[PDB]
Amino acid sequence: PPEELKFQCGQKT
Amino acid sequence: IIGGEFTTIENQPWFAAIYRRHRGGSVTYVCGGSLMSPCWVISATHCFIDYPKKEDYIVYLGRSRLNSNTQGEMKFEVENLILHKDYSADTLAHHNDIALLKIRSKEGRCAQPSRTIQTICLPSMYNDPQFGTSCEITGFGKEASTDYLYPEQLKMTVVKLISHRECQQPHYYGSEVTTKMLCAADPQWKTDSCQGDSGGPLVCSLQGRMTLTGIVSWGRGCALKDKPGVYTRVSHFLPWIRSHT
Ligand SMILES: N=C(N)c1ccc(NC(=O)c2ccccc2O)cc1
Repeated sequence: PPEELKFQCGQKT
Repeated sequence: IIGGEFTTIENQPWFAAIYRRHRGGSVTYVCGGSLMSPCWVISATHCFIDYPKKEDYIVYLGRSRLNSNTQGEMKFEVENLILHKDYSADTLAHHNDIALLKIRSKEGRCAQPSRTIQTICLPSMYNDPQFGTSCEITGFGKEASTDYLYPEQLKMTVVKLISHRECQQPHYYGSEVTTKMLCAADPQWKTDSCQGDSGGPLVCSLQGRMTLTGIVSWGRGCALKDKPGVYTRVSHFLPWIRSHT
């Protein structure tokens, strides 16, 4: 599935 | 930032560093920003007002140092540069000090998520934390008001939100502060944002999310007693943000 969906605003990894 | 600690981008993955090219060869730092969505960074209009030539700016994501590279960083050009039209500056305050930058890499893409690149959340309409909340600010701005150079390592610090009643006291800023601004200070006036920090984020936890509560805008001096830092109140610009992104 596409890279963008991995953004999760506010999350520090 | 006056005070604070040095940090790395992993601790502020939504921080964007904006530079200006002088074809003479040098690239200088201008301001900070925050990544809102893959292709949009939000900053402050006053950082661009004097030179609204989008083609001369460069935006980097995943950067922990100012002039050396960080592994994982991404470089972008500014496809669109949107300033607020009602931006106005007076003797101290900047009004409607918010700007949007649409970014594009040389391959033609927007940002991709990594352990050093993440978006930050936007608040819900007119929703803010209550005064007293501790929020953090990050940036490459001055460490002392008399410095004429910016640090090479990214810095961060914690400040608390104060009420408008407190900030509008005649001996603070009076009516220079409006309902579209937020003031944040250190109880002991020891740490604060400063020159070079404009455009960057004031992040607070709101409803369980790290939210972009403010954008560094102005202040009298840096870390001065009774002179809090003033930020653009993001929650009051949501319609504006939505209309352009
Ligand atoms: N006391 C504060 N919290 C403060 C003071 C000044 C600035 N910044 C500036 O005055 C400034 C001016 C021009 C360009 C960039 C800046 O950061 C930012 C914060």
